[PDB]
Amino acid sequence: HHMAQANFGVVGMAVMGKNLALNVESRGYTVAIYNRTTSKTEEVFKEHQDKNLVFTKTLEEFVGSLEKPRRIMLMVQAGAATDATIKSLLPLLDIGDILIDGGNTHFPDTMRRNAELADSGINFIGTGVSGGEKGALLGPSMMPGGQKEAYDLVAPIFEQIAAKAPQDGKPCVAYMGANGAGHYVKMVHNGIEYGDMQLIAESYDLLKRILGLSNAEIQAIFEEWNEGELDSYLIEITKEVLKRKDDEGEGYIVDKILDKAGNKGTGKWTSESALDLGVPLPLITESVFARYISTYKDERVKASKVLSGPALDFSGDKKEVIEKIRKALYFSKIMSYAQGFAQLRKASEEFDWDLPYGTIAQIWRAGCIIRAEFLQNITDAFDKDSELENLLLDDYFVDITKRYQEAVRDVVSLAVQAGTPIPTFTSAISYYDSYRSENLPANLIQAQRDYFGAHTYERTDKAGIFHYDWY
Amino acid sequence: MAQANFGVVGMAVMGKNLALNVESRGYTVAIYNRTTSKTEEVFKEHQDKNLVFTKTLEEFVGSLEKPRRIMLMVQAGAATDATIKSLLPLLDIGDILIDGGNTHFPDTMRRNAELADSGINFIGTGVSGGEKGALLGPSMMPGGQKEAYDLVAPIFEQIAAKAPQDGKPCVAYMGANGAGHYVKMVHNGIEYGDMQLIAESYDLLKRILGLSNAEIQAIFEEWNEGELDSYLIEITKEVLKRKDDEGEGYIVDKILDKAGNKGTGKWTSESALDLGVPLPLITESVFARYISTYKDERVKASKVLSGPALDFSGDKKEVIEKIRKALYFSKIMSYAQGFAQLRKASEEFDWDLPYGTIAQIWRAGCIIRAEFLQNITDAFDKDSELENLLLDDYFVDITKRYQEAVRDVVSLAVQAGTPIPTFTSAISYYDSYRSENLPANLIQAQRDYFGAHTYERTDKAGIFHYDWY
Ligand SMILES: Nc1ncnc2c1ncn2[C@@H]1O[C@@H](COP(=O)(O)OP(=O)(O)O)[C@@H](O)[C@H]1OP(=O)(O)O
Ligand SMILES: Nc1ncnc2c1ncn2[C@@H]1O[C@@H](COP(=O)(O)OP(=O)(O)O)[C@@H](O)[C@H]1OP(=O)(O)O
Ligand SMILES: O=C(NO)[C@H](O)[C@H](O)COP(=O)(O)O
Ligand SMILES: [Cl-]
Ligand SMILES: [Cl-]
Repeated sequence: HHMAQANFGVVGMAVMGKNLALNVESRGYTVAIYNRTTSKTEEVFKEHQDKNLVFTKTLEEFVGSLEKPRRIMLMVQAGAATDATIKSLLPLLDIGDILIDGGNTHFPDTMRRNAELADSGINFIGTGVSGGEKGALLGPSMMPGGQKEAYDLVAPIFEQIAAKAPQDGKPCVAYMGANGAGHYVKMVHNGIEYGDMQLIAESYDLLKRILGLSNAEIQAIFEEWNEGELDSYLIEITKEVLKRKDDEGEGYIVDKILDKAGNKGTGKWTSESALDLGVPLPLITESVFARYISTYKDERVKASKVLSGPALDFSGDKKEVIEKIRKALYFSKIMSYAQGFAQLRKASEEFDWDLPYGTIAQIWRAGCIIRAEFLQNITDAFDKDSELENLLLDDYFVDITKRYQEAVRDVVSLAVQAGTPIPTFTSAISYYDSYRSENLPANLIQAQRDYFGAHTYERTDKAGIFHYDWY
Repeated sequence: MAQANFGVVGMAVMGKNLALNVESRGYTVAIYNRTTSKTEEVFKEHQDKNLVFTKTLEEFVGSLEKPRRIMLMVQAGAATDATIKSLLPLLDIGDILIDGGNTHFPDTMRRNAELADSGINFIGTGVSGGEKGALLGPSMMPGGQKEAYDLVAPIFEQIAAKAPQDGKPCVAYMGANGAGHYVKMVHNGIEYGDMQLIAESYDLLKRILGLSNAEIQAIFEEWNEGELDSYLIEITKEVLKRKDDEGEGYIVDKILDKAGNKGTGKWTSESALDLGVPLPLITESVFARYISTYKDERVKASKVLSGPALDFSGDKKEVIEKIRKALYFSKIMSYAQGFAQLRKASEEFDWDLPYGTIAQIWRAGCIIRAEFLQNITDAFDKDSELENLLLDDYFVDITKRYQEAVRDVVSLAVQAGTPIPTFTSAISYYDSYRSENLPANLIQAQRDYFGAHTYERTDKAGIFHYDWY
């Protein structure tokens, strides 16, 4: 009927896949659409009659409608549903065809699928897609990994549909590396997001609890902060939510939202990889635990009634302290990214990916929630030295930490004395102080392990493995 | 050769000592190790003991009286898997196989399911107390079929540490399948946490107060006489006495600050992430080990990154006491988190874990033996459904009285530039746990704004989405 007339195909007609299909079509392509439940495909086709969408009813029809080598983007429920969909497509495909997974997929699944399909001559591109539903329609940030030669055939469409960085128009997409490299980078993006949200939450909490600032006052502070080096979309969202009235009562909606952070699911993934890899990732991990502890609302309400803490009234200079919190925020953000890019470095070694670090920062500049102006300084760092082990060692970040650390320390002293919980700010300064310590007290830990366990140790003065007679 | 009442596989530090423990209780004990020369050493070094030297697995199995009791003390993972695989076909119905290693609990759960109808009794057990614990009396944490447990309970009780308080064996039934190995993992998590807190205390005493090893040795010694009375504090004051065996000065000073790990602390944090359990202190202590392995980077970074170069000008005695208070307070935070994890794991895997009993069997033969373990048991006696140790009267009191000193230690350390990831994590956890309201409301607003994720409200039931545009 429409045999081999479609340039590209999308499976999954929920909002994400639907929007991606419309995005690709709008760039001047005929797009085959498919969904397990046909009514949803029918609904998309009917409402977008003037677009070059090919309505297909079966997988056989879907596959038949596509030019070879076929380019097929899966936008289906992660896990079992993606494997079931892959399994359904496989008999119908030809050698050289290209499957693309745009779901929020756990990278080992992508690595497994990629290896299995390669045995059948089928290319597999696991792609991180950021920006949510609006990003899918208008321009996502994208992180593809898979066979390079297959990806080069997909790249022009991705570069067309991708978000364009507002500073230079560069598309927010690039090849990440083989197999699961793309979904790995997307995972780290999502960990980083968790960290950035907790850091802002701590800033808001300090302003509210210690300085006694109103929602309107706090809105104005974030606005002003966003005009400087902190310039980021999450801070923009923050000052936007602080404006809003409760839709079901007096005051502000933000004050009526129950303090139980959402979901579980996929947010732990970055932390779990860091643990597997021997990578220090304390900031993002504190952010995950901060969400978990918020879900323990009932216990916290009970605990608030029995446990004691300070009842301090702040008497210092508000303006001075606001600026100090601004410094602590940016410093702590720098700690989290340094840790996150160090994790990417280790993962790259472990999986042999040659991850393009500076480019990663470039493609995060638009079409994702963590977009922020300082991503440029991360790119400059890796432009200067692509083998940079850690961002903290780059001149630009060295200067910031030198000048900003004093403020962080003060902020930590103030918040801790006042009793306001700051797990990520405290973790930030602890990482800074650990990373720059030539000697850490892990010599004592090693002595203890050798004492009870005979685990042996290394010495400071000569090569070799040693065991002490403690008895 | 069916002379032997009990068999041990794995003749390294733990298995050798366990074998000798069992033999001392008036048994003849079969010994096996994959490298035969190791078995030969302990056989030769202990000819007065009733040990049976065996060189092959068929001989090992043959030397045991039926129903056979075989305990494995082998390297976790593939080593243990291959040993059990080689061993199973040699075994008879009614035989008992015990995995005493630090096996990742899911492996044990799988093993238990696979062996459920083989006629071979399987027990996965945690063993604590280190090399001397294995010899003189370990804490044991067995899981599996209750019927299987009952078969080994008598001999487990004989070899187990006995609590000094009441003489009770430091072994009890943990629960089905992998429960015992799960409890041991959490035990090690807590252990990592306390070891990092101790290292931070030592770092503060040495770097801020400028104290010598003898001075710090004496401090920990005095601390161990009070409520800080524990195995880890005891062995710290022992370690700090020792002189270098290959040169001048203290051995502790000649040990490279690169902490090793064999997976259990990592596995604890992984499980906490999986279960939705906030476990910041133990997890921070794992990352603290990780960052110590980045020695070359830290050496480079120390020459480039700047920080405070301040000189403590205050009263040393007062600050030492504040560190003591803070160390005890933070030790409590570590256990409270470990037990919160155990509660969530018990519910997830339907283990009905005996929290109070767990604290009891940790009273001896145990790396994490602490003075407040009885108060942990008292807390669970009072409320079997106790959600968190911090809600118990005994712990309410300590935190009330000690929280001020913690804030002072954190502030002093942070201004000085001395890294305290677990001390800061401890006060953060305390301040978060007691906050009726956290700033997660702002996070929920951001998520609804960007991704329509929805929220709950403070003032009414149901789920809501705001029209942000
Ligand atoms: N088991 C399965 N096999 C094949 N496709 C499946 C599937 N489970 C879910 N999907 C597809 O994947 C879904 C989208 O993934 P999702 O679960 O992330 O969506 P949403 O975010 O809207 O809940 C739907 O497109 C679904 O097809 P239907 O519209 O027919 O439900
Ligand atoms: N890959 C493997 N397969 C079978 N057994 C193994 C093994 N790796 C280790 N083991 C056994 O399990 C080990 C348990 O000790 P260990 O490895 O934790 O400490 P140590 O380094 O002191 O031997 C040893 O008993 C070992 O037997 P060998 O003496 O022959 O090494
Ligand atoms: O379980 C033990 N002792 O309690 C073992 O010594 C274990 O190896 C200690 O943990 P680690 O080696 O990961 O530090
Ligand atoms: Cl590939
Ligand atoms: Cl995003």
